[PDB]
Amino acid sequence: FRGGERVVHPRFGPGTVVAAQGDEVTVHFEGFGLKRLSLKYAELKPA
Amino acid sequence: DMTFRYRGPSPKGDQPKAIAGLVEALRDGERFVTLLGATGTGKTVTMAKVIEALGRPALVLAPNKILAAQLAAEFRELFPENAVEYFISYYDYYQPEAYVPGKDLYIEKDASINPEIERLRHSTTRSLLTRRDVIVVASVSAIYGLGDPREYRARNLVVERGKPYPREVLLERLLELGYQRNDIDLSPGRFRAKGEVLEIFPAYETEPIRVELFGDEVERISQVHPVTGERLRELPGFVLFPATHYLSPEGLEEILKEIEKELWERVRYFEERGEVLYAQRLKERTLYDLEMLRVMGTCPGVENYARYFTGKAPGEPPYTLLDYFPEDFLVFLDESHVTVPQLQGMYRGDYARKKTLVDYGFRLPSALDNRPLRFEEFLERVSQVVFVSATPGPFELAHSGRVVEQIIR
Repeated sequence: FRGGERVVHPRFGPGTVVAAQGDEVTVHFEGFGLKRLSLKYAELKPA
Repeated sequence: DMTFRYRGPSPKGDQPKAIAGLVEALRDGERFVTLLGATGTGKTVTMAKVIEALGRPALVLAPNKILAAQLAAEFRELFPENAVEYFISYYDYYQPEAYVPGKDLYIEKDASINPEIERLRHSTTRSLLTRRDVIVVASVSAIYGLGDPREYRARNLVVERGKPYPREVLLERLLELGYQRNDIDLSPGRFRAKGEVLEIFPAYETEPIRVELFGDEVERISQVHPVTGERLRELPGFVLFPATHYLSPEGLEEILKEIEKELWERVRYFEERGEVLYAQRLKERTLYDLEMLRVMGTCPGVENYARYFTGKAPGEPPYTLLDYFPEDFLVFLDESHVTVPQLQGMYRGDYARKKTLVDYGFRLPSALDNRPLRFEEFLERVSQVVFVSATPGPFELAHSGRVVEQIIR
């Protein structure tokens, strides 16, 4: 991801990709705030 | 539920909630999770339930070899049918090579070494390639350098009974896997051939294998006791894994050429500076090392030349145990408040030691490339980290997305 992308997370819901360094993706979610996630396991879908 | 078979006590009280909280965090993809407050048996019970729930191989680091041994023992009880490996290194027990200039004192690497250390290390990498149900418990020395696992994987040797395999080829492929020939003392990583009988002691094994040959045909295979020769089992066949972790697809003579090239550049550097003593120190030590290599395929302190056996470039981070796991492993850092600072300062402390050795001619500059990972290099090789502590330190609390409590006093 390049940053700005809309994604959906199975538990955190709609969020926006903030950063991406390798397998780590930082996503900002409406309900939960900033999350530092692993791409292998986040199960992110594009919105 | 299929990978690991947990046979231990059931969690009581709120401990089921702490297990679920960790499993929720990890399945969410949280990159940094903290288990806070766990102690004693309940600590490893929770880790074990989490490991079973996720079905992935697991790496567990402890502040020191003693606590790693305690954790491994607990895990061996909780998973009696799974591979619980114990990974330690020379540096857990012995003093490294060092030179203190203020006192003109050279401290040599300890030559009288326990063979159990290399046996455990080899048992670990063997398990990590041959099965998924592995939990490796290690000191922070897991993140010191190791050889190319692509070559460790590819350079195996399959023997079946009732098939050849002619003799003179088997001895060639044994030397290709790093096995020394010693007919006097058969210890792990060595082999012996008298007549049509071949005794192979795998580097990971507690009991060598007896191969009996009738012409080319493998007549009989038996696993034998080390001290008494008693036959303990017959074997249909076996897969032999290498006897060093430093294995290259380039030839040994070619490697030794690359190394000598650096040696003479560095001598040119010292000589141009008038530092004759450093140059002759460096020649004596390096050439002696390469000569032990050329004749036996290995030498003490071969890891100093690790860059040349792995094809890494200067400054590039080396291979570590991390590269021997399948892609989806899981990391726990026990005693997080101690183990994270250790991880953070491995590089600077190791660098300090080797730079003195390099400045005064004890080692080539390439030796600096056999080094522990930098902490951010570590964090890039792992997907998810679970910090375990009852007093988690600043990094854990600053970076965790989830902090799950388990206070059982």
